[PDB]
Amino acid sequence: GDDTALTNLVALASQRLALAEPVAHWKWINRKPISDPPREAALLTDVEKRATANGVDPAYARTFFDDQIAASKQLQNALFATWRATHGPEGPAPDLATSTRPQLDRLTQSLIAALARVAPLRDAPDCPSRLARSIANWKTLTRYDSAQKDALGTALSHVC
Amino acid sequence: DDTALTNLVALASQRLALAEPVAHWKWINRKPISDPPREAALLTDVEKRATANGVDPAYARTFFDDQIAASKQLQNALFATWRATHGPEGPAPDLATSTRPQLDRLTQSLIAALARVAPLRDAPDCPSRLARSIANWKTLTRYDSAQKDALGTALSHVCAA
Repeated sequence: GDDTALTNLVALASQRLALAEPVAHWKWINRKPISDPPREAALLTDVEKRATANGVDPAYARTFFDDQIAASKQLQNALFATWRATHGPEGPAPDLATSTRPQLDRLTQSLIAALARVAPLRDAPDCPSRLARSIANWKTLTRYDSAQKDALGTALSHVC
Repeated sequence: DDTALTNLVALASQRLALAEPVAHWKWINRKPISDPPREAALLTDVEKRATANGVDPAYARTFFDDQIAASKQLQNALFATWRATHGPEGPAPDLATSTRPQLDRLTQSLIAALARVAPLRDAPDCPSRLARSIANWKTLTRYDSAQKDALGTALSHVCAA
């Protein structure tokens, strides 16, 4: 049963990671930096607020979202290197402010709630085994590019 | 485990969420929500991919009939909302280079996800397990009622009953 809680956490982490490409696309075109320290710190404060409210350990949640932030930057920088080595993506980027950013904000709430269901299981002996099974079951469905699959590991590296 | 259903719900919801940028693009460009030749092409492709993946072609086709119905339901609900006030602020994501590639990837993920759900299609407790996954997911993501209603449409022929 708790397998589904891990499964949902994996799915929502992948979903948030998929928005890294349109972020990177928008920054690539507009020449804005991948690093945005005041926006990251604002996300981590909001995470601590929502965590405490939903009865989640804030340290657990801050760390998990450290990894969400780190996985996102990892994928964005890999896309920049690919685009430097060849060419940027054809077509305009979705508007960061009105299209992409609202989808990222919705996922903060979703991930907090998903994490609250996983949090009781976090110390269980079979947590890592069941998580790795959920991760492999997801990857064989969606079959994303290797750079995205790579950052998914970072995103989920402190669940257990 | 019930992870097969859980993954199916998540991907169906992911595909349904792309109906907003489809609707937004069509609202600016005044293109009709219904696109018979594009739909029929999609369902033809779904039947051919299902065979490759060992899924019953009619089961996959019906499931994608429901994905289309759910998308159009949501898009019409967004149009009704935008008519009452105004459309969205901000430009629409490009349908051809931004939204449709995401939709196309989900075709293969959904077909593979459906293949894992197939052995449960006639299981006596399939409907309640599905309904449980849907409710679990809705309480996580908290989309508007139009989208949540359309997600029910999208998953309405997963179980035989």
